[PDB]
Amino acid sequence: GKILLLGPERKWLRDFLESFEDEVTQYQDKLDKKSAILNNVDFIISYGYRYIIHPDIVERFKQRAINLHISYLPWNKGADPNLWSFLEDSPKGVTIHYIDSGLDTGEIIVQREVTYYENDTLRTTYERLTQTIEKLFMEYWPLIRLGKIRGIPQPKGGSYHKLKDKEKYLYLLTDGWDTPVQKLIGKAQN
Ligand SMILES: CC(=O)N[C@H]1[C@@H](OP(=O)(O)OP(=O)(O)OC[C@H]2O[C@@H](n3ccc(=O)[nH]c3=O)[C@H](O)[C@@H]2O)O[C@@H](C)[C@H](N)[C@@H]1O
Repeated sequence: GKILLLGPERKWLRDFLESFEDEVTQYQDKLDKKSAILNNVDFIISYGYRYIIHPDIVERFKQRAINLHISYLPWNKGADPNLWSFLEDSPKGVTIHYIDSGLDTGEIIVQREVTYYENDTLRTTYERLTQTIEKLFMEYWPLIRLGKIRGIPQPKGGSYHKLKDKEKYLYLLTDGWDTPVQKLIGKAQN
């Protein structure tokens, strides 16, 4: 098969996908719906892609497109999920889901709660989320690749953010991603 990776190039992920004897191409810029990049692609994986996939592409790749999203869906769809999970004191974790129209709303394939600890920062929690989802993907991709797996419908509810929603809270992040999370818990509530 031919896999299209949307998002940044990552050596471990290229090597993993290629170990199954699949053909792997990667792209991280805006993807026009008639682009030849999609010619003969059999499966789409997005991880870290910063553009919304065109609906015509989504429908064309029904049940052949997944997204690796570092939130516990349905909470924190969209942008900066790790940050919002502390600002809004929400469930924390990672989710692999089929891509459907709209913004991180598709069927859940598997998810995992990720805990945080005393002294964690936005950096340490983000890196933990990242390790969790990458191992989870490695565990499940053998099944996903063979269509040996289906999802369950993602419940409506949870939450959704856009990039600009965090602007009024940036002043709390005095150490950038090294800001301790304890300082942020629930700051967007009340
Ligand atoms: C709006 C958008 O398009 N988002 C991308 C993606 O973005 P991302 O790939 O995860 O990078 P982000 O911009 O969040 O961070 C860049 C770097 O800053 C560091 N960092 C950041 C935040 C944090 O809490 N702690 C921390 O340490 C770390 O090194 C990280 O790599 O997020 C996905 C969930 C979206 N599905 C989408 O794909």
